Amino acid sequence: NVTFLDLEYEMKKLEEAIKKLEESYIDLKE
Amino acid sequence: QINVTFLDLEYEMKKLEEAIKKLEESYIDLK
Amino acid sequence: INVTFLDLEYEMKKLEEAIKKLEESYIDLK
Amino acid sequence: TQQVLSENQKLIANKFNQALGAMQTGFTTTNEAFRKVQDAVNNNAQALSKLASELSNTFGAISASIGDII
Amino acid sequence: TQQVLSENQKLIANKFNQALGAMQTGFTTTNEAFRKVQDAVNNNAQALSKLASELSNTFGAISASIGDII
Amino acid sequence: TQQVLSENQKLIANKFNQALGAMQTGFTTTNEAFRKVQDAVNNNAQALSKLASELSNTFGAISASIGDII
Repeated sequence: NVTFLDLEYEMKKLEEAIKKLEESYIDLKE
Repeated sequence: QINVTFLDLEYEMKKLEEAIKKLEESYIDLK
Repeated sequence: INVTFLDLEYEMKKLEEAIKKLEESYIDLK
Repeated sequence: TQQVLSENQKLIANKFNQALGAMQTGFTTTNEAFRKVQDAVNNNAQALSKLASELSNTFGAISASIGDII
Repeated sequence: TQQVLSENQKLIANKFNQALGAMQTGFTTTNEAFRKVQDAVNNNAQALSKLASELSNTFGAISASIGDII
Repeated sequence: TQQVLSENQKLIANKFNQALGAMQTGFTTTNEAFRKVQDAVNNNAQALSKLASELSNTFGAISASIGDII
């Protein structure tokens, strides 16, 4: 009846989303 | 005087789903 | 082996800083 | 020139939409994680409460019985 | 083309601002949720520690008081 | 109007980038917070399970031994 907590997958999902955000920076290009 | 307390995030998670809906509402078609 | 407590108030501070920095990035439509 | 600003605008819209998708993934993941936290904390609070209830009930019972012995 | 580009620019800014509000709501909600998680985990850790302390102290007490009988 | 649209566009990109950085800091912080929550819930669940296991083992042991006393 005692359970543990595993968020490692979710945290890697957050890492990946943060990487996409880093890859979404808008360069001037002018 | 302490006792065992529970945790209720159903409202906050409702707000999160609301927020992802209002994110889905900002997509830009080319046109 | 031990009972530990939980302190996220640094994280909450950083999060509210991020929220304020989000409101400070409004486009003002001009 | 006009062309450079138009194509630049295209880049604006594309990167914006991409960031939007990243945001959807982020908040969705946060939501699932918060569900896991809620159910885990709740489950362990429940187990703790059951433990305390068992100890209290049985200790009161013993107090009653061996109390009755005298 | 300048006029179409200005209009499109306006639409970009509008959808951008809307997404901004949505994200602010998101992070704020996450912050409150983390408040609740922290307070719950803390309260239940406190109750658990009180329980363990009570059991250990009382069992030491009985260990002594029944030890003296012999 | 050309330079007005160029200035507008640059400001758009700037505000976008700023919001982007704020969001990266936000999600990163949320991730760290989820690490702390996971480790705390896990540690306290572990301590609780140790408490229950020890109590059960010793109570069974005494039940057996004083059972032999009878």
